Amino acid sequence: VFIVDVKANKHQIKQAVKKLYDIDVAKVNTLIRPDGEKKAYVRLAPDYDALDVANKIGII
Amino acid sequence: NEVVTREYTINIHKRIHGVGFKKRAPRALKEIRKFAMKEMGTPDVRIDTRLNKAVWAKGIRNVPYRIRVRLSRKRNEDEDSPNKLYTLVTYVPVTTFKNLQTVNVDE
Amino acid sequence: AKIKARDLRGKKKEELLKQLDDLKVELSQLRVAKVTGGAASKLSKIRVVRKSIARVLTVIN
Amino acid sequence: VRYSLDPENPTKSCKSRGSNLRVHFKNTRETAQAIKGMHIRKATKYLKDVTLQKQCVPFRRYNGGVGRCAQAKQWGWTQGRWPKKSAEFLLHMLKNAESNAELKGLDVDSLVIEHIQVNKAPKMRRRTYRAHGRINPYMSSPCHIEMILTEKE
Amino acid sequence: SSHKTFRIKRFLAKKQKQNRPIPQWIRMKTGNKIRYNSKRRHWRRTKLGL
Amino acid sequence: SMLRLQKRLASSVLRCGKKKVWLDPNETNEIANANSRQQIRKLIKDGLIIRKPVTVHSRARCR
Amino acid sequence: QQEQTIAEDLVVTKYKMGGDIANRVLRSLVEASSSGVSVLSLCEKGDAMIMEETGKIFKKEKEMKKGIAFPTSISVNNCVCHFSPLKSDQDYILKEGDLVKIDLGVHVDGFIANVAHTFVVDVAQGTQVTGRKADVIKAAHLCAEAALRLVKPGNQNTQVTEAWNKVAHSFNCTPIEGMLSHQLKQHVIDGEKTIIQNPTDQQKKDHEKAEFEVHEVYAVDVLVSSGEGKAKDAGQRTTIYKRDPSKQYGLKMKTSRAFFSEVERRFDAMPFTLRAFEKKARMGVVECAKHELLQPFNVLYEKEGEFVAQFKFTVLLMPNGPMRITSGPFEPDLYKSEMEVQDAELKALLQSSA
RNA sequence: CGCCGCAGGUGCAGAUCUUGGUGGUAGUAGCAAAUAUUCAAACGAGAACUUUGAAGGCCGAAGUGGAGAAGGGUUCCAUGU
Ligand SMILES: [K+]
Ligand SMILES: [Mg+2]
Ligand SMILES: [Mg+2]
Ligand SMILES: [Mg+2]
Ligand SMILES: [Mg+2]
Ligand SMILES: [Mg+2]
Ligand SMILES: [Mg+2]
Ligand SMILES: [Mg+2]
Ligand SMILES: [Mg+2]
Ligand SMILES: [Mg+2]
Ligand SMILES: [Mg+2]
Ligand SMILES: [Mg+2]
Ligand SMILES: [Mg+2]
Repeated sequence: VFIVDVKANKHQIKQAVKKLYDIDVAKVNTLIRPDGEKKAYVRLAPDYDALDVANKIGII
Repeated sequence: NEVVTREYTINIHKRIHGVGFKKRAPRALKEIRKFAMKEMGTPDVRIDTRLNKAVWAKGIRNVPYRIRVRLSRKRNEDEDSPNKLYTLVTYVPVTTFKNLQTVNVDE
Repeated sequence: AKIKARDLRGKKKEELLKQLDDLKVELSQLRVAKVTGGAASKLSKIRVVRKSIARVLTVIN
Repeated sequence: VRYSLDPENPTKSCKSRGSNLRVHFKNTRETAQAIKGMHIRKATKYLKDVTLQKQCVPFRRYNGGVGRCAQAKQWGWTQGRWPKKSAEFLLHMLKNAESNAELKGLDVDSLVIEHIQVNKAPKMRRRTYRAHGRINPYMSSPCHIEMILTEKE
Repeated sequence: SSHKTFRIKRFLAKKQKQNRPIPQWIRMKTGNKIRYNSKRRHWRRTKLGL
Repeated sequence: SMLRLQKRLASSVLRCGKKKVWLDPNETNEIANANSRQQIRKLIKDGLIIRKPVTVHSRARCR
Repeated sequence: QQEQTIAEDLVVTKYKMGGDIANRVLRSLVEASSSGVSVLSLCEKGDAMIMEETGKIFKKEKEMKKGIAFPTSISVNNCVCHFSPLKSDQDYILKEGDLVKIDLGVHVDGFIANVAHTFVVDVAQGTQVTGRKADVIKAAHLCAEAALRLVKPGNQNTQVTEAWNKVAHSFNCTPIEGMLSHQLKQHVIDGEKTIIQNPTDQQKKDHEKAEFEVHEVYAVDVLVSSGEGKAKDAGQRTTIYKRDPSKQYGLKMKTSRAFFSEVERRFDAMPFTLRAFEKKARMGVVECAKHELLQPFNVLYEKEGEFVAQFKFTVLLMPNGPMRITSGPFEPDLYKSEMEVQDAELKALLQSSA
C-alpha cells in the first residue's frame, strides 16, 4: 500500500514501483482518499513476496 | 432471629384497585416492594425475576388478584452497604388461595 | 558533510544527476522513516535533503 | 482569597468556597439561609433530610408559585420545598470545610456555620425555539457559594 | 451524494483537513494571541458554501 | 461493560437479527474482549453466543 | 499468597546457581571479545552458551521454564544499553581500546539473576588505562560497592540515588537522566518497587518513597556517562521487547498472532530479542507493540565521542547482611583514575566490605 | 492642573432614539400529538434513561424492516474523554 501523487495513473505507478524497488507487480488498484491523497494497492507478482520487500523498504 | 424467612399471600387486587390500565402491573411491584419493607423492616428489597414474571403474566392491566410470595430476610455481609440486611421476595406457585395463612418456613 | 553551490559548479552533468539521484533515494527513505515513527534526527534531516535537492537542481538549471 | 465577613479570629475558623456551580441561585439561597447558624452536625442531617424529603427549606424571598407543605411549619412559614441539587452542593462544600478544619487541627464537633453567602455567577446561554420562527434565551443561573465555620460550644 | 465530481471531492478534502484544533505548542509561541481555532466548522450547524 | 459492538457482530456472523443474538449475561467480560468477527465465531462455537430460535407462529389453528 | 520468597533453601540454592551461571557466561564473554570481532557473533555466542547450560541443569525437572531473563546486550562507546542487533542490521566491529558494556540475565523458576559489567577490550600486559574514561568506570564500581554496603532494611531508596550523585560529582561526571532499578520477584522484572538514578523534577514527583524490606531481590543499576547525561535515539531499530501480562488486545493479523504466541511460549514475561526468531517477527512486533502488548527497550545514544559505563547485579537482602551473587571482573591494579573520593562518608562506605 | 489668549465633533431624561448591560415578571408559563413499561445483574464516585439477560408491549411487509436517487460531507468505524 502506497500513497502516490494524485496525477499518477496505474501505468505510472506500475513503472515507478518496478524500477526503484526492483520488483514485479501483478496489478495496481487505485483510490483517492477523502483527505485528497491518492492511495495505491500494488499487488506483487507471485514470485515476489510483499513481506520481505516491505522489510527491506523499511515499513515493517 | 433476623435471618428469618416467611411466606405470605398479598392481596394485589386490594392494593391495585383504582389504578389506571397502563400502570397496574408497575404499581403492583411497588406495592409488593412496599409490602416487604413493612413486614421485614428492610429498605433494601430485591424482587426475584420469577416473581416479576408472575405479576406480568397476564399483561399490564389484568394483574392477578392474589400472589403467594416468600420473604427471606438475609444478611448483606458481602460488601460495604448502608444496610446490613436485605429482603429477597420470591414467587410461590399455588393452586388455591383458600385457607392460606402466613406461615414460618424453615431453611 | 553538506553540499554547497560553489563546489557543485565544477562538476559535469553526469555526476550532478548522480548526486541528485542519491539525494532523492535518501529523501524517500527519510519519508519512510517519518511514517514509521523514525527519530527526531531523521525527521530534521528531511528539510536538509530537500534543500540539497533544490541546490543541485538550480545548478543544473 | 477575599471573603466577605472575615472571621472574628482566623484561628478557630475554617473556610470553603465554590465558583460557577450548576445549581439554581434561588433554590441555593433559600437552602443556605436555612442552615445558617446551624451546628455542622445538625446541618449535615438537615441537608440529608431535605434530600429524603423529611425536612424542608422554607422559601421566603424567592417564593413565587412555590407550593405549601406541612414541614414548613417547623419554620415560621407556609411555603417550602426540597431542593435536592442545592442540598448536595452544600453537602459537598460542608465536607470540604470540615476537611479544611481538620487540616488546621481544630475539632470538627464544635463547628458552627457563622457565615454563608450565595452570589450570582455569570449566566450561561442556551437556546429555545418559539412559535413563529423566534429564538428565546434559555439561560442558566449558576452561583458562587462561600462559607465560614467557627468553633463554639 | 455518493456520485461526486473530482473538483467537488477535492474541495471537500481541503475543508476537511483545515477543520482541526490548533496545535498546543502554538500558545507557547512569543506574542501568540491565539486561543483556539475560531474557524472550526461542524457539519450540522453551518453548511458549506457549495 | 458495554456490548453494543458484540451484538452487532454476532448478528452479522450468525446471519440473524439482533433479536435472536443471545449473549451470556454471566460471561460479559469474555464477550467484551471479543472485538473481531473471528473472536465472535470462537465464542459462538464455545456456546457463549447463541442464536435464539424463531418465535413460534403456529398454523394449527388455521389448518 | 502463593509467591515464593527466599525463606526456602531450594530458592537459596537456585539463586546461587543463577549467580554462578551468569558469572561464568560473563567471564567467557570478557575473554572471548577481542580486536576484530563482531557484536552479532558475541550476542549469538552469549545466548548459545546459556541455552545449553540451562537445558542441562535441572534435567530431572522438565516442567519449569528456565533460560534467558535478559538478552545479551552490548554497548560500545556510543550506546547506553538495550542494544542487540539482528543479522540484517549492520554489525559493529571491535577496534582497539574500546570500552564495552555487557548486559545479560538468567532466570530459574521465574527468578532473575541479571548482571551488567563495563570493561575495556584488548588490554596489554603491564599497561595502564588512562584518560577521562578512566574515572567513570571506577566511579561506577564505587557505586557498586556503595549500593552493596548500603542495601539494608531501614535505608531509604532516596539515599542510594543521592550517594550515586555525590560520587558522580566527586568524579566530575553525571549518570544518564532517568534510569530505573527494580525489585525483582518471581516472574517479574519490572516490579512496583523502583529505585531511580539521577532524577529530575518530573521523575522525582512520579517516583515513590519506600523502605527496604527483608527477603527480596534488588537489581541495583549504576549507569554513568562522562558528558552531560542526556540521551536520545538516532533512528536505529529497537530490538528488545518484553511481554506485558497486564493488558490484552485482540490481534487481527496471523503473523502478529503467531509471533505473540511464540513470545508467550519462550519468553512469557521476560525481555527477549528479535534475534531469537525474523522476517515475520519484524512484522508481528509492530502490531503487538502498537497496542502496548510489548514494552520496548529503545536504544539510547549519548553524544558522539562520549564514554559511558555501567554495572548492575542482583543483590538479595537477608536479615544479617546482603550478599552479591553476580560479580564483574574489575581490577584496581590495571585501572586507576587521576581523582579520588573527597567525601568522608563515601570513604567510610567504600572501605567497609559486605 | 491653575491663570492670559486661541479653537471646537463642548454639557442629555426623553427622540416607539443607537449600542451594550441588567431587573420585576419568575423558580412562573412550561418540558401533555403518535397505547408501555417492569425485574435482576454488570461497569461505574454516581443509573428511571448505558449494556446484558428475563418478561410485557408496539411498528405489522402501503413497517418504526431491508436498500437506493437528490441533498449533506466524514456525520461512517474503533479507542478515549
Ligand atoms: K407541597
Ligand atoms: Mg476507481
Ligand atoms: Mg404567580
Ligand atoms: Mg418551542
Ligand atoms: Mg421555523
Ligand atoms: Mg439541516
Ligand atoms: Mg455634538
Ligand atoms: Mg441618557
Ligand atoms: Mg410549572
Ligand atoms: Mg407539562
Ligand atoms: Mg400489533
Ligand atoms: Mg427503510
Ligand atoms: Mg457512530
